[PDB]
Amino acid sequence: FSEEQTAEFKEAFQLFDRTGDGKILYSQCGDVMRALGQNPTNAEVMKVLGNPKSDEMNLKTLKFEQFLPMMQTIAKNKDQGCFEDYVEGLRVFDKEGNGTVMGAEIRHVLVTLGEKMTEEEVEQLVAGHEDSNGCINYEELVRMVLSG
Amino acid sequence: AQKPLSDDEKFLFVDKNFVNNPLAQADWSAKKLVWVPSEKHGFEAASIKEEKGDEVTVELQENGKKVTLSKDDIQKMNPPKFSKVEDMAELTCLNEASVLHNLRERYFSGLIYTYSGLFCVVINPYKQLPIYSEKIIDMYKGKKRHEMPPHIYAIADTAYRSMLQDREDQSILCTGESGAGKTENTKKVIQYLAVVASSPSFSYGELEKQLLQANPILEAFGNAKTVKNDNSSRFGKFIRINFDVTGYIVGANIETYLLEKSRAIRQAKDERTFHIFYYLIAGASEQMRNDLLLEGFNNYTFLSNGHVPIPAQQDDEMFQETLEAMTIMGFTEEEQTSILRVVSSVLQLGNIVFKKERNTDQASMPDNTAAQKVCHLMGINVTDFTRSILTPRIKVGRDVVQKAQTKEQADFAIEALAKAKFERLFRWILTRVNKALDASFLGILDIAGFEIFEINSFEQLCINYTNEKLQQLFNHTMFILEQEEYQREGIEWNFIDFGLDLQPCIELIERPTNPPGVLALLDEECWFPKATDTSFVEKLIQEQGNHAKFQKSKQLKDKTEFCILHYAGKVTYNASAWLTKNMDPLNDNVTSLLNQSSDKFVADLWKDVDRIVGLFRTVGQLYKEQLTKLMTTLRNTNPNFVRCIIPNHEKRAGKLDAHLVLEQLRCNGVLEGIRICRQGFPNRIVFQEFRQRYEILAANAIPKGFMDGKQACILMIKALELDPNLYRIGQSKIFFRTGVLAHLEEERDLKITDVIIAFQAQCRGYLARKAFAKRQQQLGS
Ligand SMILES: Nc1ncnc2c1ncn2[C@@H]1O[C@H](COP(=O)(O)OP(=O)(O)O)[C@@H](O)[C@H]1O
Ligand code: BEF
Ligand SMILES: [Mg+2]
Repeated sequence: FSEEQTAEFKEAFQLFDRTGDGKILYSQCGDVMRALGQNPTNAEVMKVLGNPKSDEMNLKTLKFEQFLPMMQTIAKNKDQGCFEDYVEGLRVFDKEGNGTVMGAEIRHVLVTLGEKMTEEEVEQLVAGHEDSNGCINYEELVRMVLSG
Repeated sequence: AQKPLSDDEKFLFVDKNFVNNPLAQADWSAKKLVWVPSEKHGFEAASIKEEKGDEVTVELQENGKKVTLSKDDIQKMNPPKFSKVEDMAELTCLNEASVLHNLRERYFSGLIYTYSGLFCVVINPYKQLPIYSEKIIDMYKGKKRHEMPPHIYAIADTAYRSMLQDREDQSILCTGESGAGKTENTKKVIQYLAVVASSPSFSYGELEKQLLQANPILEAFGNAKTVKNDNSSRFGKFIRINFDVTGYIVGANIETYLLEKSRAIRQAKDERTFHIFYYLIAGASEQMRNDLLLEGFNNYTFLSNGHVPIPAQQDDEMFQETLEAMTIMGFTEEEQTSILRVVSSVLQLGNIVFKKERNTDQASMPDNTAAQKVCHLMGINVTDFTRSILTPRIKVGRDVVQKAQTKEQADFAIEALAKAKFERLFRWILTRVNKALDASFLGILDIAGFEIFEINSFEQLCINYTNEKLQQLFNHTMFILEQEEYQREGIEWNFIDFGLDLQPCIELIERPTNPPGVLALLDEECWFPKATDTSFVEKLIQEQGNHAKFQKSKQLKDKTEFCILHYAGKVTYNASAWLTKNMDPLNDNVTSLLNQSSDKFVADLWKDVDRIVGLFRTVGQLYKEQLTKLMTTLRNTNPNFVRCIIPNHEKRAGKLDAHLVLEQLRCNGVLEGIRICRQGFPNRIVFQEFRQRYEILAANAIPKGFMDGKQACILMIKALELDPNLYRIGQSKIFFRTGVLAHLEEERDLKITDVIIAFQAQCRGYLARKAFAKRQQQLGS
């Protein structure tokens, strides 16, 4: 990471802490990384965390300086999903090829398959894409999160 | 080889993590171990020592007793590999005994909710099992059918997602006779949906908060203790929850049926009236009590059996509870008290007894104390009401014949006044409530169960009548109907008669035109002057005397009665005073005196009194005219049966009646139900959709061209080398065997998880960076 951007990196990091030990809670790391424009999976982060436990996660620390190595390492990986395949799977839920799925079909899926996002995550995520009949065009939803 | 489960999970799941004991498996050699009769057990294992042809010699492996029987009295035993199986459709050997066993086990082991084909068995525990809580509610949310054990919360979710999926309103109907659980199961279904579709202790929505206080009210004055239910649902109930395009609750409605108020006047032996009566008499305050004229418990002649105590229930606190429920809703402080006074007033009308004048034969009001105290509760005029109920200032229209009735008819009129001034109220509340709890909608039918006593009044007739109706519905939608779709589509099927139809026993009490039915006859025969309870009965035989489901009373002790050959049994009803209520006779003199009473509440109660009797429709048809509405929408929704089964008549838990439980299973068409489930293809799917979903599992199958949904789907199925015996092909739809679809579903889900995980992570990133951007803004502000 560059010095100019790395400096801003620190800012964004320390902006993530109530009191001021300048320590990013063990759990409070994911969002910090993402905020820096990173989309690390809910696995990688854990992998780099030695795989702490939920209990210790809420009572663990992490200095910006300590965070740095993790940031880059994570920043450097191999693959990243995209429209081509992302939606591809989203299409499979197409009622009858409506080129648009529903608000439940989507919500249910995104919260029963793999890294399940909480009721919230799903609700507030698509919250506004479902129309009158309550349909959310995927070939546009994914884009809102990706390109967004 | 799996996880460990606490004493509590030992009520949902089973204990499989055990030794691969070769004991139970060794004995496998004596496969000659079968089932056989019993007087105390009903069934029992025993091994064939000598097959003497049509008769085989056997010895029960219990008392080493050598009880031999015919080669047709035994019964195929299922491998010990099935002991206490989740879905009885899995049992390799299906018997009247096999299933009895399974139920025997799981029941006595803490598990009641079992699975039988498409429907589900649910023996009554009669105990307080810790299997209902905010936790269990969670554990099942989103959890598929097999991804968890059989539970009421299970059916609720299965039904709910089914609706949201195939866009097709649904219905969960709990069968079974009076005392088996019907209610509780319904409550669980509602409790679950209240949180599993909202938008122990938990913070629900606002309507869900009330939608929760709906039944704790209708149970008050509507539910009451009988000799087969400490708290029996004394009427029919149909809750309909309305979901939006996002599967969220927004409205709920209840359609109340047959409020058996007929017990409000004189409740049977070892029974009570509508709970609320006692909750007030004891829950009221010295002040409030003095504000509505309510005395002691053995003081009112309206409370037969004096005062009856209900176990583990304190009407004292019960009152407070029910009071709290009203409030949650919208029943203002006054709005409640107004209803209360009515109750005490109704109880009072019970003390109003007449002294049939020897001189003129006209009733007399010696001590008016009674009446005086009731009027002040009605808001009507003393003198006025007194004379009206006494000396009816009748109006035959074509004249103004003022008459007077004996003390009797004087009593019979004040009785059918109080008794209907209450029902005038029951429906008041129900529509007061239904106003607050109000594309999709889920239906919960809490009808009443097949009761049969020593005196089978009219009420008890339409009650059991409804039961038979729902029973027929089951058989129909199960064996009947389904088979039809097999024929229609053409699939290589064949009909199989499950011997289950009660149409007859219905017409015997249904069809008006053509041979008339027990009710049809009573109907008009009652409009007649020289018409009597008696006369009626004879008419009945005068035409139906040749019906199997019909039978001539054995004992005519002194009066007249008759018994019917129901699906649930036979019941000797006593036609006495039948036509006497089928018309709903009543002193309209006081009626309109009320219509213009000062008690607005009571004024609003009888405000619309243009149907009263002073001389339209018969109760009978008025009912079958609404109980026809029911079955019209049901057949228009998707049934989901919760076959609640009573365990024993001792009202004692831990006890499980053999045969009783066994017969209920038979008279509920269980075994046959499982037969169709495993016999036919209880699953179907139109081409388009099938190929639309399960293609990612068969990419290299269908060419690039747009071809016949039939041949395209065929190519798919062929690719996964589906066994030509799990599924059956049709015109435009596939008939897969059970779970043969679940496999496809799971495989497909698997083939996308990653992508779902990948995108899930992307969505998280968006979420994370988005929320954090908003908080950053607050600080700066
Ligand atoms: N799952 C259950 N858990 C606890 N008690 C139950 C259960 N099912 C039934 N009961 C008990 O048996 C009584 C009768 O049950 P209920 O639901 O009122 O029967 P039904 O409506 O079929 O006539 C209940 O009041 C309760 O004591
Ligand atoms: F007595 Be139950 F409500 F059928
Ligand atoms: Mg009930």
